[PDB]
Amino acid sequence: SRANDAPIVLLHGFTGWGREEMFGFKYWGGVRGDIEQWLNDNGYRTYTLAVGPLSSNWDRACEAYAQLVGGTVDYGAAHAAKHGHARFGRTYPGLLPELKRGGRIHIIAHSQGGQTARMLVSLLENGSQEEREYAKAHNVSLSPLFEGGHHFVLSVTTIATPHDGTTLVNMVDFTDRFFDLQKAVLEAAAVASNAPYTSEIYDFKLDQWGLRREPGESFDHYFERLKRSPVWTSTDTARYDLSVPGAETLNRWVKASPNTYYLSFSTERTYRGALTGNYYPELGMNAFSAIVCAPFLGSYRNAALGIDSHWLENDGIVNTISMNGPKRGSSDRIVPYDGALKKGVWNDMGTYNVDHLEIIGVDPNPSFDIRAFYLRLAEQLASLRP
Ligand SMILES: [Ca+2]
Ligand SMILES: [Zn+2]
Repeated sequence: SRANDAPIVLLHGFTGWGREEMFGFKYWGGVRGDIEQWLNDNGYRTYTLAVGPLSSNWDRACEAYAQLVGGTVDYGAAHAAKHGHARFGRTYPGLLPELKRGGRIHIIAHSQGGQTARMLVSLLENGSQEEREYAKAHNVSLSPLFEGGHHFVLSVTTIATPHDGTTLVNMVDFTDRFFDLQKAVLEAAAVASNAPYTSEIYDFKLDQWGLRREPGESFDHYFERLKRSPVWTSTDTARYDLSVPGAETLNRWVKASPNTYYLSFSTERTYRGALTGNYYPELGMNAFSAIVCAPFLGSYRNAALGIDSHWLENDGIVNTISMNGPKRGSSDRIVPYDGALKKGVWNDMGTYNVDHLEIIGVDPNPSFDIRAFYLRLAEQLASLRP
């Protein structure tokens, strides 16, 4: 039975868009339907966040915060000075004013969304010593996000998240293939990358970098510009955080809060080869991953990064070993789900035979009951003792 009434908040990874974007084709549900709607229809109040898909987890966390409580995104004076982009971003009305009145939320996060959710909790609870000290040094104002003390988040659930990074970023032509992946997802949503679209469709929300697709500019042409831009070449990027070294850097400061439940779901869609330790894409994996990404993930090793035979099982995008929780440079703990969910520790909820895009319904999989998956999850989150 239900032990809390906290609303659920959905949070995408390095692709993702708002419910009004992509002509209403939902990131959360894809070709299968509308997950937020399934949850709301079953009495589990649910919202969707949309943040910069290519931006750093820091930027995304500041965006999520302003998107949740309202106001103008503030990336911090220290951060903005360090990386050379605007301090202030777009303005939001505020999804959940109940939060500033003492409410809480469950965050369900897919892929890189799981890093963002963790970082948001870390900032909400502890703030940033670097931002606090900078503000005191320069006597500039400070966003409450950097002060600490917020109890907004009852739980965080990560699904197929690269807590320890993905070796996908180490591919020789990663840059071109990463943006081909963006185009494959567009295509899955019946949007072409070579059309000179004049209206919005997919906002990458790069306000801070002053970057935006021009009207009549195709996503092909736009992505070529993004490739050469600071959101691809700087350390303040999704690209860096997604890497094994970048993920560990994140892990060294983004820790589990003892006041928060953490759930993780892992994914695999591979088989192990015969005379090799390599892993290979299963029948049914989304075609782009099976052809472009999975062979590399299931065979790439790297001694300096500690990428060995345990890293080869994957879901087409992320190595499965990375998903149960942060471990590289992390003080967080992970325990197998044993029927009772515990605060302040990663509860490994199991591994599912579902690839990176199938789990959100963006690629079909008739044998996967995606409705039941998310309904069972919502039920578990509602049972959490406040
Ligand atoms: Ca499939
Ligand atoms: Zn930034």
